Amino acid sequence: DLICAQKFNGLTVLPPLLTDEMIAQYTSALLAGTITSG
Amino acid sequence: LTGTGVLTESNKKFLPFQQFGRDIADTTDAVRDPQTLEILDITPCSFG
Ligand SMILES: *[C@@H]1O[C@H](CO)[C@@H](O)[C@H](O)[C@H]1NC(C)=O
Repeated sequence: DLICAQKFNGLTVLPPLLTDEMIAQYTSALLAGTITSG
Repeated sequence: LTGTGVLTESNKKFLPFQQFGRDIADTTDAVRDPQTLEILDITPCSFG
């Protein structure tokens, strides 16, 4: 669609280094460490 | 009108009077063969 259309005129989009799974893992680690150790 | 791309038969329902096609970007992405009445899709060859 429009997002794909832009791709065809020398405009490109790169993917982020960290994926949502890794972000979620970091957040869960922080939360567990907090609630178990102040 | 010239260009470059890969030609594929299109299932888009052109009306009898219409002759060309255009996209959201407003560029030629569908044409009708003159000699025979067929509608084809235009997609540029891969790049990266
Ligand atoms: C010209 O090309 C079209 C499409 O094939 C055909 O219908 C028509 O009969 C042709 N006319 C002559 C004189 O060859």
